Amino acid sequence: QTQLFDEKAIQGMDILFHHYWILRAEQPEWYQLIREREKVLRRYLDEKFGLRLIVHQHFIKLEKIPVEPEGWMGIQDFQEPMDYAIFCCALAFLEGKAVDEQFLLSELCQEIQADYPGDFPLDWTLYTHRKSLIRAVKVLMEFQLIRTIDGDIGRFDQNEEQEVLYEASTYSRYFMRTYPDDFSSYQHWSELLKEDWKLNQEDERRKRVYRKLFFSPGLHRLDQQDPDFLYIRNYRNRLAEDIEKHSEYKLHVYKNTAFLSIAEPRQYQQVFPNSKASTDIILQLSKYIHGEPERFKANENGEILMTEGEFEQVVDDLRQQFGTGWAKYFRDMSTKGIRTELLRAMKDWMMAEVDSETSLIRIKSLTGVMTGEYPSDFQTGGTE
Amino acid sequence: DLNKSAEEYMRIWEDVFRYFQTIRTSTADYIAYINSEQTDQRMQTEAFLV
Amino acid sequence: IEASYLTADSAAHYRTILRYFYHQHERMRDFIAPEELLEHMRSIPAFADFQEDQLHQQLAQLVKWNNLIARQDMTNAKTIEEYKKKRFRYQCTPYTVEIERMIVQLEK
Repeated sequence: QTQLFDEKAIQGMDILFHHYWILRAEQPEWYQLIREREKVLRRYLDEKFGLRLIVHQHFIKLEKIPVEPEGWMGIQDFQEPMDYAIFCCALAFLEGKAVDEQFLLSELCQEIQADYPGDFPLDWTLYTHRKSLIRAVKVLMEFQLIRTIDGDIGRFDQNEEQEVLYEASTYSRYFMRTYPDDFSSYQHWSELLKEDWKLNQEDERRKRVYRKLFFSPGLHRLDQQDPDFLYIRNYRNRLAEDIEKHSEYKLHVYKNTAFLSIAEPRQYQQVFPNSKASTDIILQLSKYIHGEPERFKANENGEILMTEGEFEQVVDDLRQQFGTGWAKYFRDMSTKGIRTELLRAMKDWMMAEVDSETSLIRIKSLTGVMTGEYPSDFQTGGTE
Repeated sequence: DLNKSAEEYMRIWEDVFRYFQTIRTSTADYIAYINSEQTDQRMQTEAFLV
Repeated sequence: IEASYLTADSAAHYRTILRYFYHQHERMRDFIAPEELLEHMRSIPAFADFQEDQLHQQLAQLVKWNNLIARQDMTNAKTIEEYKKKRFRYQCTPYTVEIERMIVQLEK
């Protein structure tokens, strides 16, 4: 009697990926499902990805360490570095509280203010600082690191005198993974990656390719001799067969990009396209680029190079043609604002890059996978 | 089948329901003990051992 | 000092309160806080309208007489004010248990 990767194991793998961790107290069905196949999941993840699956009494967690960090990966509810700083300081504070210990919001604010490591002090009389603290506490509460004894933190936005009674939950201990050395000896985050891959010298390339495929929306060819892409090219067929066998995804490969598509996305997943209006303009831009191959001839690496002025001209052309159907949010905003918003959206999906030095825009081949248009009857309606 | 005196029946009923009311009081008190918020606050100490 | 609780200016309230303490002790649920005693006071028709402040005055008076063992409630809370309050929990002394046992025996 031996275990096999089956519907339950596939479901467990998806649940592991699309959440940070699964809590027994809140996700008993998912926790039970994951645990039953936990042997097979551990085997497969170790052999192919190299991720460490942590199975514990209270939670199950997959330490998703990326190959090359990307903007969309981080905690999205946060919008400024200060939010991350306050989040980390709050964690440091919770290390000082015993399980189920109760502390008031004022104590947490005071400790965060004291520890906050910047040259510029953290001050609660401001609006922005209080808003940052509220976002940090909301993300904390999202992971059930701290429970709320009745009160209201949202009022903290407009009433610094607000008070709340919080409770440190057990999960605070396990939130952050362990680090190789005395972690303080390191000087920059890049040094962490050089460690996490020092443990995976064995078949580093296969784990690299699998992590890039499963994590990132796409995998872009670095140059003509990118080793990851060469690996994918050499083993396209067996990679596709294995991925189809072990998960819902199906592999695609092009001259300048490779990615996994999903046919029936469940509720909890994030996918492109989606409801947000900025995607509509992304699809329209993709179609517009398809329509002038000679003007936007892609270079050998699959990138299309445009300067901010040229991009703004393209966006103006789009506002002229399809703007009638855009969401009212964009219809009312100047060209440069639309350019900024669209470029942020396309950055999240690794569709394009903003060149650090020349401010040149690189539209990656992944954008050309999908194109969108209004129904012809509306477009003729737009003519009326 | 009711082929005996009435006093025997009264004594039998008396014993039965005296004991049943005893048990009813016992279960009321015991369930109060189990639910006790005394227990709920007593978790946070050695008194929980008591 | 116990004669005071038996015959002071609030002997009825004192007797009721220590009787509830004795009740809870006999069932091994003795380390009581003011709230359940207030509930018991409100249960009786005569003191049905009881208030927390008079209860606190009488209970402080009693702890002065060593009828109770006072602990500070710093372990848990349910509201912000409850956290800020330096509340207490009370346990009846062996002498109180014994005297109330004698009174109950006379009652029996």
